[PDB]
Amino acid sequence: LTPNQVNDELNKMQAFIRKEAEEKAKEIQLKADQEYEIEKTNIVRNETNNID
Amino acid sequence: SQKNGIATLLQAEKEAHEIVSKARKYRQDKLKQAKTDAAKEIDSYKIQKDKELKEF
Amino acid sequence: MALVQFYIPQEISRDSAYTLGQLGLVQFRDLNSKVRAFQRTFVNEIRRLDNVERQYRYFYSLLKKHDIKLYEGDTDKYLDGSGELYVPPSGSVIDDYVRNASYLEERLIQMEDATDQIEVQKNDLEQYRFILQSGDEFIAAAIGASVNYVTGVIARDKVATLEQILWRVLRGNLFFKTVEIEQNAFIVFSHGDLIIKRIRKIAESLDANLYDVDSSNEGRSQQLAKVNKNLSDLYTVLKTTSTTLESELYAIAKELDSWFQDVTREKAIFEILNKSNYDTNRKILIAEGWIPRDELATLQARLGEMIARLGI
Amino acid sequence: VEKLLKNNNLINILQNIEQMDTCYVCIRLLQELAVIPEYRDVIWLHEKKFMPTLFKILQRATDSQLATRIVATNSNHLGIQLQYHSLLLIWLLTFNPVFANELVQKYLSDFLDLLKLVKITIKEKVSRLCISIILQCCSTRVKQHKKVIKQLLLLGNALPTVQSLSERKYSDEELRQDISNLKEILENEYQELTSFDEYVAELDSKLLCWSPPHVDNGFWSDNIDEFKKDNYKIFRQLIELLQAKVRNGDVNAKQEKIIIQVALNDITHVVELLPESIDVLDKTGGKADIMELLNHSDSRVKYEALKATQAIIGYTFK
Repeated sequence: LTPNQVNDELNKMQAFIRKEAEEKAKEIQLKADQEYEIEKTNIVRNETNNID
Repeated sequence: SQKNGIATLLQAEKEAHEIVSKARKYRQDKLKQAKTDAAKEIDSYKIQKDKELKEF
Repeated sequence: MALVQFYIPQEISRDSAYTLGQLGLVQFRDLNSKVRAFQRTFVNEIRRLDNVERQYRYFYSLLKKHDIKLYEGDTDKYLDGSGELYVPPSGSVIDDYVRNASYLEERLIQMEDATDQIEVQKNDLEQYRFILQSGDEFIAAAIGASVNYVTGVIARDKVATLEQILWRVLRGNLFFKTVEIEQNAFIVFSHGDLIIKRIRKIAESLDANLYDVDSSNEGRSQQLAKVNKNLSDLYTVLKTTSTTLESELYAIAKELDSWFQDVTREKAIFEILNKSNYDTNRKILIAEGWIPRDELATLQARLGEMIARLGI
Repeated sequence: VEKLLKNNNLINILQNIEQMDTCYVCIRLLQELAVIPEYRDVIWLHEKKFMPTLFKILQRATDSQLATRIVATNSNHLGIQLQYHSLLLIWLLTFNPVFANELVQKYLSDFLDLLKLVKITIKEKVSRLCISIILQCCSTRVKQHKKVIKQLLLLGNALPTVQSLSERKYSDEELRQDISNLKEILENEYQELTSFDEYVAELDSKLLCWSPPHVDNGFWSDNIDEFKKDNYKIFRQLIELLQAKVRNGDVNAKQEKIIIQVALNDITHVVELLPESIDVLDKTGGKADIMELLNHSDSRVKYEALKATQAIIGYTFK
């Protein structure tokens, strides 16, 4: 409504915006750690069988 | 402070996009590393094999 | 409290705000179609809008068939008695409401087609029951294929007269014509076994059901015993269908109405959000505010002249 | 980590749902640990201690409304985080191929709950996680991945629920990806089984269930031709089985109910395609069975039965 009240609404909104973006970015990089390991495991297994 | 706040929110959604993209670039790179560090991982196991031939 | 959503252009922003103001609405912040993720354009919402129009269609399909009249009632608020009860204070769960209505439309279409298939078969066999009965009894040759009979129903004894003249001119007096008044008219022409097709052409052209045997249940001797057992299966099979029709009418008439009012509010939610590109360049403003829970009722009743609401 | 899981005081602190503050932190402490690879193996060992509680947190979310701002597991900012953290902990053990096969097989009942969350939430934190975990378990790399899909799909009715969820989609790319990928995988695996193997396999085990490709109009048209070698011996096997179960052990008895509804559907499709199958129903005595199901209790029994009789009738007299 008035300048104190619109700013109180602003503070809440960017808090949610920022938080959500942090979680979303976290899940993409958390899957990134994992996908690096599974893929590395497969590639390494195939070659070790050729070497063996 | 109404139109000073709108400006802050349009920016925040842009930032939200960018934060997500930074992670999206990182994910693609981590996949390229998987192949390279797996290629380095095989020329260390080929010498581990050669070791036990020379031992023999 | 409940998050509330408003949409307008920026021309009546001020006149809208003031009026928002007077209903105890708080922390009114004007926004844009981008900042909140839900209120951001997606192709996903264009489909969602279609899923709601498929629900709307379904309601009409169902209402016709049950023989229960068109429903208008048009609520989206909790101030109204039926608006409160038939439209939930919690927001939409789109996947669910579609899933309830989809199944029933499907089950309903299958039932209806089957009911129609039963109804014609029953009405024809009960009819040709009597006909075959007469024509066989009239015997010791028409339980075989030794003599030829042409049983048939006709709805004009007048057109039957016309057929007797035709038959006689080109096919001689090989007809013996007998007639009984029925509930139709039972006609019978009786003929040789090598002129069979010749009489049929004539019969076909003036429209009669003159077939050599009018039922296909035949396979017990005499024909009439099989026809009677099939007609005992037919009669109960329509009944059972009716019982099924009833069960579904009791469960879903009230529900139908409650979905109809829900859907009105969902068509509104996609427009608010901006459901597609047309909507974007027509309503550039989307605003935010908080309405206390009791108050939430009088707010959606209010519909301005451009403003529609969704509450959660 | 391994020691702490086994110890009582800490595990109890996760078990408490009477104090939100302890339980919230605890699930995150463990989850931060699961992120690091080595720890997953140790954590998995202690799995049947915290894991039902993580499902219980989602279950309470499902069963309660999403319009409460009082601190809970709902719409509230806390709630959105609380489901998220439990879901990340699961998602972490499911990335190991072995662990994923085991998870579906032990937690089966709870595993289906994931479909319920994807739906009821408007929140993309929850939805993305739920779909991803299911994807992880259906993947090629998971051992006996054919079984896990087969059981989810057939029993738990995964495929209809997934299809419906596909319509609802929200932000973050990986989410749209995971749904599309799931839809495709479920559809492909079921279908690739032969139509003749499928029917015969149910017929022997005396366990009959519906699935969408099973009831498909194409499946039936190819299969009519196959049954013949005795005047439609497979079809006849089906009629005999259906005949037995009505009389013996009743009908509208839980086990017996499943087989029936499936059988009455399965015969409807055959009956309609070719009318030489009409004779086998009249011969065996199975025609008489269909008539008694019409008045037998439940919507499905009478429904399925009415559809079965009406088809036989149509070919008797057109």
